[PDB]
Formats: sequence, structure tokens, C-alpha cells
Amino acid sequence: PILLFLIDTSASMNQRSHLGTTYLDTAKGAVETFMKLRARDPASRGDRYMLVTFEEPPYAIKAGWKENHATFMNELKNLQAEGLTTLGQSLRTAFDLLNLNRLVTGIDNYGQGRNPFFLEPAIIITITDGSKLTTTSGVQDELHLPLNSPLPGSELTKEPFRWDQRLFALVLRLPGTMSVESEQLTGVPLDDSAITPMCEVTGGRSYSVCSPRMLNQCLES
Amino acid sequence: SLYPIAVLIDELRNEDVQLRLNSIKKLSTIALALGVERTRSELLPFLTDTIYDEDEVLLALAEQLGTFTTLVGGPEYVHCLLPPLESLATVEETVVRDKAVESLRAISHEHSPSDLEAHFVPLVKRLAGGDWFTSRTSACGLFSVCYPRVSSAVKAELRQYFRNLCSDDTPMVRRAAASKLGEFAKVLELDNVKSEIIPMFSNLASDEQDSVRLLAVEACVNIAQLLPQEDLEALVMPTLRQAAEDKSWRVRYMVADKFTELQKAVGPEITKTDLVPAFQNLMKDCEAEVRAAASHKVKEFCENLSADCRENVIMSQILPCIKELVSDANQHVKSALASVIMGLSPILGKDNTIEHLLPLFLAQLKDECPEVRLNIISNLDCVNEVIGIRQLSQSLLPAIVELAEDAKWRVRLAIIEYMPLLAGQLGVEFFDEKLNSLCMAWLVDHVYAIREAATSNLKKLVEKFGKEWAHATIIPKVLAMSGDPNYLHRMTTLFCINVLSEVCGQDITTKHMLPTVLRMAGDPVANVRFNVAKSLQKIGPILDNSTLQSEVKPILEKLTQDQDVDVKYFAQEALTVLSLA
Amino acid sequence: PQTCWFEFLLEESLLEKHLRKPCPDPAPVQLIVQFLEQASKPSVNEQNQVQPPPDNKRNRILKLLALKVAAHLKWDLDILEKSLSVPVLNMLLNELLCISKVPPGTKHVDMDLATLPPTTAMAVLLYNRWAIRTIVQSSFPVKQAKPGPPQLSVMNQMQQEKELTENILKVLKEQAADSILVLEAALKEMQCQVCYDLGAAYFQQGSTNSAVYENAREKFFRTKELIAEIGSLSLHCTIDEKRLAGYCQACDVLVPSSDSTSQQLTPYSQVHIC
Amino acid sequence: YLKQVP
Amino acid sequence: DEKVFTKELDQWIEQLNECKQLSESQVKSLCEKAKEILTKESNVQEVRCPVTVCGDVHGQFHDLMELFRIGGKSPDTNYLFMGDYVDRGYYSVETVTLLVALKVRYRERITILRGNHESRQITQVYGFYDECLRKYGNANVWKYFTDLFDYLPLTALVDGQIFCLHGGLSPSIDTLDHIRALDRLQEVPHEGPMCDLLWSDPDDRGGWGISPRGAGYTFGQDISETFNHANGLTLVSRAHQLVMEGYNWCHDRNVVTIFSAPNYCYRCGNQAAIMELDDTLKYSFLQFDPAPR
Amino acid sequence: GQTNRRHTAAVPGPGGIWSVFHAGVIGRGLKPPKFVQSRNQQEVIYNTQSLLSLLVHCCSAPGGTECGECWGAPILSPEAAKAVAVTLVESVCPDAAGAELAWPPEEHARATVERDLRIGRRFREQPLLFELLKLVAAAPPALCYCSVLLRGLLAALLGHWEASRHPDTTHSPWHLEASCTLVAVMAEGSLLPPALGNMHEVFSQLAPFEVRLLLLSVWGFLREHGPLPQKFIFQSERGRFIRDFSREGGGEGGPHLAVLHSVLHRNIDRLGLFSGRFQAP
Ligand SMILES: [Mn+2]
Ligand SMILES: [Mn+2]
Repeated sequence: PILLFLIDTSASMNQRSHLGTTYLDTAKGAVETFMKLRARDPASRGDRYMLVTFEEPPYAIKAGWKENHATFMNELKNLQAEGLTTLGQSLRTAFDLLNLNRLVTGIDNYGQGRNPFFLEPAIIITITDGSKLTTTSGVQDELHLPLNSPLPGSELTKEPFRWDQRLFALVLRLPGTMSVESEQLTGVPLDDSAITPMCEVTGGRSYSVCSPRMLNQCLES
Repeated sequence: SLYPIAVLIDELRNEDVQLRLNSIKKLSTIALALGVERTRSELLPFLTDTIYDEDEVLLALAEQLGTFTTLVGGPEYVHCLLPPLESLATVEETVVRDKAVESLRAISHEHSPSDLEAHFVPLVKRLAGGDWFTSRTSACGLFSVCYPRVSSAVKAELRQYFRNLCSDDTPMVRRAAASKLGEFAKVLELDNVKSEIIPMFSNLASDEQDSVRLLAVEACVNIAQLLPQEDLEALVMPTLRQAAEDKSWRVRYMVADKFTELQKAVGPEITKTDLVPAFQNLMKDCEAEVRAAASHKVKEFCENLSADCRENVIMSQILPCIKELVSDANQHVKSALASVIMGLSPILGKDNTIEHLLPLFLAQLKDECPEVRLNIISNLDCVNEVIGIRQLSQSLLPAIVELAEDAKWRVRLAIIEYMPLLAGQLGVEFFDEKLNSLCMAWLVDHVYAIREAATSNLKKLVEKFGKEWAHATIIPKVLAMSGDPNYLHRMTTLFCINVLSEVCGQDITTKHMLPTVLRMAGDPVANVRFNVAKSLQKIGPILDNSTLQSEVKPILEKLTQDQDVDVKYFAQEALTVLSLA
Repeated sequence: PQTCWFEFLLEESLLEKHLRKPCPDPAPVQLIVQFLEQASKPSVNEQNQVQPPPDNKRNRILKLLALKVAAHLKWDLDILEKSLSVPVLNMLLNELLCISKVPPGTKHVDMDLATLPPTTAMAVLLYNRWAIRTIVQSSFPVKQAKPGPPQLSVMNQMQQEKELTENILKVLKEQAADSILVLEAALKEMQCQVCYDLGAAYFQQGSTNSAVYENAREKFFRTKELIAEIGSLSLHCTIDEKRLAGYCQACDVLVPSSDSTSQQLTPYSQVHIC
Repeated sequence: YLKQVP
Repeated sequence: DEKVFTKELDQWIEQLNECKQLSESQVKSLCEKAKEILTKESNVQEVRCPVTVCGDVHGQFHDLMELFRIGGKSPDTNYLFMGDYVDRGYYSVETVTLLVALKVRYRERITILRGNHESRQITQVYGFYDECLRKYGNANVWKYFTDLFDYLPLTALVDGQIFCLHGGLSPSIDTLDHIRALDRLQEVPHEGPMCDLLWSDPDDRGGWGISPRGAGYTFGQDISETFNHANGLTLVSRAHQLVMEGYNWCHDRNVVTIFSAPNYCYRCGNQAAIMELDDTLKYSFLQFDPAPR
Repeated sequence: GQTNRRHTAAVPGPGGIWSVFHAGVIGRGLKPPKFVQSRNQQEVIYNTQSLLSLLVHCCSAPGGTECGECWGAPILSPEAAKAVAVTLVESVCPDAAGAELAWPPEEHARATVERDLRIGRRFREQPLLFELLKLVAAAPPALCYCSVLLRGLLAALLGHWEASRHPDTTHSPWHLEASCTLVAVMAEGSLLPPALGNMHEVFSQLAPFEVRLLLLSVWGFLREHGPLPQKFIFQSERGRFIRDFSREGGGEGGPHLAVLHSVLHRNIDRLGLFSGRFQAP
């Protein structure tokens, strides 16, 4: 399938956890451990890895269709979190890339019905922190995707996403001081973030993490 | 009687490996403490029926049995230990079967012939008939050892068993059998080897695998060493000739490596008639490892011939091959060739050494590779003994400046060590003109060994050229570089004080040698004080009592309570050795 | 020329030669370590049924050789306590008790020592001395082991061994009350050391119930005149007199016994009592 | 690296 | 007592330089004196200039002898070794024995640090245990050498300005006073400050990351710059990766990799190098080839 | 308390038509010649006396009654010392990670080790901090607010006695003095019982692990009986805050005094005379 990582590169993602490491480094480690646990599965020979950051275009797509694995690693390890929390534009950019190649290949036959055999499997994972949504003018309370119609043909589908792709969210809530109480829940809680209604609409689930063990359970799930 | 067996069975089953090793390394103690007929009766079947899963314990028990066969009761009672030792052959590791076959070699060595004629022949004939290949390897080894103590009919039986086992298809027993052919003919008579051993030897050399032909050709060099000069030309000589130019390069690599014992065995006429053209075929082929081996062996091929024909064959065939091998595009071939090229010089006559070997010598000097340069410069001493220093010095005049600044310090090291002879032959005026600067730059190099060699070189020069020259041209530069802020430059100046003070004299030892040593014993670097203490310690005996008691004693009591402990200790032992107090 | 346990197990005269060998290789208390570690093998059957080790002839001859080795060291508890662990010493003293014709599970209340055989009386006295010194030294603080992670199996078998150590120390306390009774009945000479350890016990339960300190004092005062009867005859007596001096200096501060010139006159004493 | 060593 | 031990230890140096192994009691006494001399040494030992800092040796004894032929003999030039001189080499016991005997002979002239290979598990799995069994015969000398590795100091400081250690930095270490506060008297853990000290490594990243080694972290230029600024340092010297040229100036002239084992594992063909800080902190590089055999 | 001309005049010999020996300079050269601080203790002690006199005038109550036959101690205000405690905590550690006045578990000391080392450095550099603690000591609700400072300094001392390898504690002077002074100040502030607070007089002759176990006993007692601003009764006839160690239910720390008595029972050889101080009340 297509594994896309939307790594938040706002400055609020530069907080330090109790591990003595920054939140962004925890995100990179989450991507690395996701790689290892996916490579354990004997069905992942073909898996295209993509990376999108919270940076304005054209410096938004770190890795796409024409790149390889080594450049994905090099651009992953060289990320700097020095932007704003602009979730809507980055999500629209990721969907625009994926649906752009989708409508290029003619995978979705409009007018001739809906064929679920023509399929391009795709999972996008937004790793963020849950801070306030920020623009250059002020804080935005509720998450709105921009509607500028950059991709030709966006008006023939009501939603910017499609039925072959799923959104998941890793919201990092690692405290600065470690919790005395140990979390014993088998399941992962949902977060009260602004990204959770979107991933519930797209057919995913928002994993909320507060400990490295919780990160291991989230990433295994 | 049974409690040793019980503690053995409850001790052999555990986790670690040290405990079984400590048990079976002291199993001889168990046998000697318990008795003789007891361990003949029960302990040997006990060690037969048990099967272990670890390999080193098999090695230790094999060598323990080899040391135990004397404690069994002498050679007359060793028949009890043969079914266990042959029961050890059915293993799968190389080291344990090697230990087993050397144990049986010892057993065959120590034992009186009659019951070898009676009992060991059925055992080796039955393990020869084993389906497993390890049994056949042990069989050919045992047939290689059991010759001199059996009778003629028992001999002919073991020969025909040897032809039965040596003819099979699987390769590893053919390797072992070829090795035992190489070890086998070392004791036989001429008629048996000339009648049936050598045609089946040719048959076993005529097969397809490379490694059986390898062991075949060193078996050939052993039997060529064994057979006289009269018979080897007609039967085994075309076999080795047809094995010389085989398709695989391993066989020609080995017959290159074994070429010297071949040419020693065959005699000079056969070398000239047959081995020399095959040797021109050897170094002129496409594979390069065989070419490097061909150089490594052209050294000890040219030193070992007959003189009245060695001169003709080197002036007619060998030198064009040398010229072709010098220009070889591979580099390791050139390195090996330069390693073994000037060894031709003491073999070969004087003017011919000049007019042939010196242009190629200067060619190999300027090669950009380091290994060729370090080999040829190490071999410059060997060519220096037979070639006079005058023409060699004039040959090395335009080649001495590029070789004092090259990257590798081995070449610089040997140039420094060889340079005193060059300077002594070449005069003082040339060294004062444009050759002292090389030694001056040598004293300030980065490599410590280069600087120490340059300091010993200074000793050789002050020994060979005299006193006042070293006063006028050496000491002021030493003091000017004694005035250098870097610490190891000061170390080199201390080394110059020590080593030039070995010869020096007496007058300069108090007016340009001692005061600079005294005035810089207060350097904050502890190594400076450390080595000025060492220098005073060595320079004590050459000085006279007046200066040794006037300023050496107060500076040494000054340096024997300073903060660093090492300089304090060497100041104390310097005072002890010099008998100052 | 090293040795092994089954070398001495196969032949007794080898162990006899080792006991007479003047400058030995591994010393007899580590030999006790090796034999009692070999005897500590669990008796797993063919169906892996772990049980107590069987009473075959090999185990019994191993124990009698071990007790002969212990008799070679004159049953001196100082080095024998310092060099050997707690449950192994429990097994050794239990073997010394049962070889002295004592049935297991017997309550240790009276055993009138004049009526006892001499070997049996010395054996029960030695076992009780081990008990009282073991609980006293268990009260002692210990240097914590440095937290370098070992292998898992050795750590697990250490964990099991210290767990059995905890088991034997609790049962040591609930028999140790009655053992204190046995010691105080055991006063009625080289048994002064015996009395010494009794007073040491009164410092273990001295923090609560301070009255035992007064009991404690006479015990150590007892030891003093017996030290006066010893002189230089420290054959079985291994009392550290620095310890005795420190203990009696601690014991003076509970009561004024007059004789200010004979007692301490250092100003710390009068400022404390004032 | 011209060293097969076989 | 001092004179006889000094001359015996000098004869030990001379017998080691000609590549002869010692006896078990000699190693006992050497290790005991090494324990005594290493007890009184801090985690950050200040080494005064001048000093010739050398990197990983990894049990290549003839290469060590060549190193002494390049940088100078051990009496005369100061040395600072950043550990890892015990595994992945044929002659391992001779190398560590020579270093320890040189330490107890010349206590101000040889400084020895601790590498990650100098632990019980790593020596057990990567070769020192096997070398111990094949030469000396039993595993007891491995016990003394593991305790000796246990007492070794972690890092070193050159003129308050150069920080020399085996591995790399730590997310848990911020100041050099925390290095001096660690309990060094323990085998190196799987997690913690000291495992990261002996196991971490630089990489061209923007922050921390999981090292591809199973232990330790990896750090970038920002982390190294922060550590150098916050501690008054200007250089971080280390020896943990194989380098062709023998030296690397990574993280923008701040982190210096110095590998001093030419032809690592006898099959890589790297030209090793060492650094020679003069009395003016005024450096030079000695770059050398493997020894003839 | 707390160029080119001289460069080119001395570049002979190693240069010439050959390259210079070195490859560069590591930094700017030698790191200074290092400064040696020099003080005299009489001025230090008497400026400290002047400052503490000014503070004890400022932190005193109004008074001015002139009642009784004097011979008495005027009260230090528990509010002024609270202000001094707050600004001292502000000056040493401005962090707010462990600002709660209840002590966390022992293993939690392994987390904030950077802060503990920073308070240890602050107490080592300036002695006056310790002096100020004694000013905080003589007003028993006050040192409760300095629980973060005492906890950090105690954790630094725990780390030092974990890393210490010397047989005797007198080989490290400052850490021994800091441990004894710290437990003495917390004994001044009515945080520890008089039975447990009289332990520092043995610290001069113990082992580092032994004083470590004693300080862990102190830490466990402050776990069990916290240094809260409450649990002091304002006894009003002579109006002062008093903590009476009868009614908390623990009294003298049972396991704590047991461990301390085991510490005494180990070193009978040297802790003989001082065993009388730890007797039960
Ligand atoms: Mn290494
Ligand atoms: Mn390393």
C-alpha cells in the first residue's frame, strides 16, 4: 500500500518529554519503529513511503512518487520543527497528492459506477501534539480544510478524501514529569483534539499516547 | 565399582561445558585410582555406548585415551582399547577425527608387531569397508601407518584393500587417500612403487576434481624426492608435465609453489630439458596470482641450478621474462617481484648485474605504488653487498631526493639507515653542499621512528667524519631546534644529546653540550625534566669529576623533589647510578 | 594439581591426604561449598518430579566426608561463618544434629546437658550458637551489590537461594526465642564465648523492651572475668576484644555503678548523666 | 585485491 | 618494595613488547595494582597538555606496536586511549595487558578510558572469552580483566576545553558535573546515561534518534553545539566508527572521530590516524597504515 | 565566595620551503592561566555576622514589652522567615517540577538528578545559603517551604555516597560537612525527631554506604511524616508554633530507628560512647 506520514513541524512540537528528548524526535522514532514492525510482516515488499510536513508549498512534500527509500530516510532524519500548526493546508496537500495521482491513473471511473476492485490502498498517519491551531492572524478554534480547488476535478466529489484511504492520528501527550500512576488500560483512548472528528469521518481512529509503553501499544495497533 | 559410573552419568548431564572437561581431563586419575582390569572390563564399554552432543569433550577424551594407553598395562593389553577407539571414528567434526587418527598413530607406533599382524588388520579392513567417508579417511591413514610391522601376505592384503578403497567416486576420501599416498611412499621399496603405485597414481591424477590433483602433485613431489634419478623420467614425468598445463589455475599455482622441491628432486638435466620451458609457460599466462608465485619461485629457482648452465639460461631466457613481469599491469605481482628481484644480484656476475639489473632497479624506484618501493628499498642492502658502493651511489644520486619525502616512512627509514654508507663513500663536500638538509628535515619529521633513525644516523656520521665537522655543522642546528616551543622537538634534541654524546669527545661536552642541557631543565613539561634526568644519567660516566660535582649535583637535587613522580624516580636512580650521593 | 569433589567421593584416603597436605589447593571450607552444593541437587524423576534428594549411599558418604572436613577445622564458627552461606550452613548443622542421634521435629526445650552425651551436647550448643550468631549478623547492615545486570539463570538461582535464606531466618526467629532460653539454661571454662553471643542477642531485641539491656550487662561483665581466666589461651575462644570494649562502653551508660576513679571520667559521661 | 588463496 | 616491583614491571613491559603472554599470578598482581591505581580517579580525569590521543585498538597488537613506533614510546609521549581494545582481534590479552601495565608503570603518562566492548557480556560474546580460554586455559583471568574494565574511568578532559570519551552524548546528560556524579562502579547497563556515554554516535540529523545498534542514541550538530556551549568546551573527541582516513570532523568542527586500528577486523583496509595535542593545544594528525606481517 | 609580529619572529627552523608541523589550533590556545581565588576568613565570618544580624533584626517581631527578668529569646516571626524561605528557593532553584511539599518516592530521586546536582553546586559555591537555612530554622513553619531545597541537596548527597569508594567518610570533607549540617538544620526545624535528628555526630566515622542507608532512612521518614506547613500547633500562652511528635501515630520512626540502631550495632568497635545519645525517650 501507500504509507504517508504527516509529521507536525510546528514549534510546539519542540517540547521535551520526560525522556530528555524532544517531541519531534519521538515522532521520528515512532516512524522508525513503525518501519520495523511493518517489516516484520511478510507481506510488505511493496510499500511506498511518503512524508509531508507542516511547511508552506512548494516545501511541503518531502518524499513522493519519484523518490526512494534512502531519500525518505534522509529527509526524515533532517526535519526541523520551526513552523505553525496549520493542519488544514497540510492535510489538503496530502490528499491533493494522493487523489491527484488517483485521477491521473483513472483508478476511479466516474459515471461507470464504483468498482472497488480498482483500488490503491493508502493509510496516512498525522503525528502531532494537540496544541492550538495557529495561523498568522490568530488561533483557530475549529479545523476547516481550505477550499481553493487546486486539483482539476475536485468538484466531482464532495469530500477531499476518497474511499481507498484512511486517516489516523498519533497525538503525543508525553508529560514533562513522569506519572506516578501507571496506565493499565488495554485499549488506547481517543483524544479531545480538533483532528479526531476528521479521522472519524474518514474511517480511522485517533490514538492518544501519554507514555512510551502507550506509544508501543498504539503503534502495534 | 558402580558409584564411579553413577557419578559419571549424573555429572555428564548439566548446562556448562567446563565441568565435563574437568571430569574427563582427570579420568586417568579415576582409572589409576580404581584399577586396571576394572577399567578394561566396564569403563571401556561405558565410553563406547554413551553418545555426546558436544565436540570439545570428544577431543579431550581422545587425547586422554592417547595418554591413557600406557596406563592400560603396556602394549600387550591394548587390544581392549581398540573397539572404543574405532568407535570414535563415526563422528562428523574435523578436529575430533584428526585427534582420533593421531591417537591411533601413537597406538601403532608403540606396539609390538605380532598382534598387529593378528588383530589390527581385521579392524582396519572392517573400518575400511565402512560406508561412511570418515571411516575410509581413518582407514587410509591407518594403512599409511601400518606398513613396517606386518608380513608379506598381510602386506599384499593391505595393498589390495588400498586399491579397493582408493578407487571410489566420492572426493573427500580421495583427498585423504592422496595425502596418505604422499605420506605412504616415504617408507616403501623401489620395486613396489615402480610397479603398481605409480600407474594408479597416474590414474588418480587423471581425474576431474582440482583438489585431488593438488594433493596428487605434492604426492608427486614426495615420490620424486623418493625415487632415484634413473626411473622418474619415463613414468611419472609425463604425468607431472600433463598436470602442469591443466585448465584449473589451482594446480599450476601449487606446482609453482612446489616447483623448487621438484627441480631439486629431478636433477639439473631434467630441469633444463623440461622444467624451464614449462616455467616460461608459467609466468607468461593470464592469471596473475600464479605470476606472483612465479616471481616468488624464480628467486629460489635461479639460486638453485648448476652454474655453467644457470648463467646461460638467465642471460638467454629468464631476463626477458623478468622484463615482461616488471611491466605487468597487476600491482601485487610487481610488489612480489620487487620483493624477490635483487636476490639475483649475488647469483649473477658483476657487469651483467649492472647492465641488466640497474635500469630495472631505477624503474622500480619511481613506481607510484608503495609496496614495490618498500620491497626494493629493503632489498637495496642485499644488492649493496655485491655491487660496489661507488657505482651504486652514482646510480642513486638523482633518486635520493624523491625518496626522502615520500609518503611511507618505511622507505624513509631504510634510506636513513643506509645513508651513512653513502655519505662516507661519497665524501664530506657533497654532504656539506646539498645533503645535510635532508638529515635536518629528517630530525623534525612527524614519525618518531624516522627521528630516532636520524639520530642514530647522526651517531654514524660523527663516528665516520670526525669531531670538528660535527662541531661546525651539527651542534648549532641542534641548539637552534632546542629553542623550539614544541615539546617533541625538544625530545629530539635530548635524543641528539644522548646519541651524539656516545662518541662526541671531551672538550665540547662542557662548553656546547652541558650548558644547554642544564639551562632547560626547568621546562613546565614533565617529559622535558624526565628526559633531562635520563640524559644526565647516561652522560655521567663520560664527564669528568669536576663538572659532574659542580653543577650536575645541584640540578639533580633540584629535580628530585618536584611535583611529577616519574621525573623524581628517574632523578633518584640517576643519582644512584652516577654515585653522586 | 587441582582436585574435584568426586575424586574424594570415590576414595576417602585422598581426602585424608588432602587434610594432611600442608599448603593445600582449594581450602576445606570451599570444599564444603562444593560437596554441599553437589548434595543440594534436586531429585527430579523420569517424569521431572522435583522432590527432596534421595538418601542413597553416595549422599551419606558425601555428608560424612563433609562433617569430617568440618571437624578438621575444629568447628570454629568464625571463618566457617565468614566463608559459607546461610542455608548451606543450615544443612550442615542439621546433618551434624541428625548424626548426633537426634530425631527431627524434636522440641529443643530441655535436653539436660549433664545427662546428654558430650558430643550431642557440644553439637546442640554449636547449632544454637550458629542460630544466635546468624540472627545477629542478619540484623547487621550489608553493602548493597552493585547493579550490574548478570545472566538470567544465575540471577534466578540467587533469587531462590536468598528466598530460602528468608525462609530459614524467619523459622530461625520463632525457634530463636526458645534458643535464647536454651542459652540462658546453658551457662551451667571456654563457653564464655557462648555467653558472649547471648548478650549480643540482647542487643538485637534491645531497641524495644530496654530492660533486656540490664540483662545484657551482666553477660558481658561475666565475659570479662572469664577473659581474665583465659590469658593467651585463644584456642576455641575467638572473641574480638575491641568489640568487647565497645560493647561494655555502650553498657556503662544505663546505670551508675559508683567508683568514679575506676569508671570512665571523660566529660562526655558526666554531661550525658547530667 | 589479487589474492584468491584457494 | 617500590624498587623491586618497578623493575619487575619494567621486565613485564619488555616481555610484553616482544609479544609474550604473562602468567596468571602476574596478571593477578597487575590487576590488583590496577584496581588500587584506578580507585583514585574521577569519571572526568583532567589530562594536562601535551597529550597524544589514540582511538580504538580492538586487539590488534602489532598495529599497537606500530602506533608506538609512530607517536612515540610510552615513557616519553603522553597517551590517551578511548577504550575498545579488547575484541575483534587475534591478540587481545597482550593488548589489554600492555595498556594496564603501562598505566600502573606510568600513572601520569598513560590515560585509559572505557569502551563498550569492555564489559562482561560483550567480551563473552565477541571473542575475548574465547581468547581467554585458548591461551591461559581457564576463565578466571577473564574475571580479573572484567573487574579491571569495571573500574576504568569513563571520560577525560584536556585543558578544560577538549572532552574525550568513547561513544557519544546523552539525552540525560546536560553538564559535565553529572558525568562526575554517576556511579561508575558497575557493568554498563542496557539503558541509562553511561550506556549512552559508551554507545552513542553522531549522525547528520536534527535531533536525537534510536541508534541502529540496540543501545545508545544518535545526535546531530544542534545537540553537540548545545553541549559545547553550555559546558565551555570546544571539541568532543570520540572513537566509535570505522573511518577510512582515520579522522572525521563532523558536526561542523565540533565532534572528532579518531580511529586508530588500521585494517579493522583484518578485512576492511582503513588507514588509521591519531591526534597529537602539543603544549599549545596546537594539533597535528599522525596517519598510518597496518603493520607488516 | 565563588600577535602577528611575535608570531613571525618565532617561526624559524620548522618552516622554510617545507610545510609547518601543525594542522591548526583547537580553540584560541591555552585556556587562560586559571585564576586562584584568595580570601581571609575573618572578614568572611564578620560580614556574614553583620548580614545575619540585620536579618534577625528584620525578621524579629515588634516586642518592646520589657517584661520578666529577661534571660529570654525573642520570637522570630514565622511570616518573615517564610518570605526568606520563598526567595531563597527562588534564588537557588526556580524550577517547578517538584514544587509540591510532600516528598516523592525514593526512585523518583533518580529522575530529576540534574536539578539535584544544580542545588548541590549552589550549596557548594556559596556557604551563606547554609547560614540562611539556619535563619529559616529558628521559625519552625518556614523550613517546610524549603522542602525542595532540602530534598535536592539530600539527593545530591545520596548520589555522592553512592559513588564514593573511600573506606572512611573523612576523605571527602565538604560532603560530610554538608550531610551533617543538613540533618542538623532539619533537626533544628522540627522536621525530624530528637532521637533520629541526633545522628550526624556518628557521620564522621562511618562508611559511605552506611551514611547512605541513614539518609535513606531520613527520606523514608519524611515520606511517612511529611514536612507540611500544618501539623504545627500555635500554642498561645507563649505564642509559638510547636510540633509535638506524640500524636502523629508514628512517633519516633520504628523501622527508621531500627535501621539506625542496626547501624550502631555494626560498628560497636568505634561507636561505643555515642550509643547513649540514641536511647529511647
Ligand atoms: Mn574495540
Ligand atoms: Mn566502541
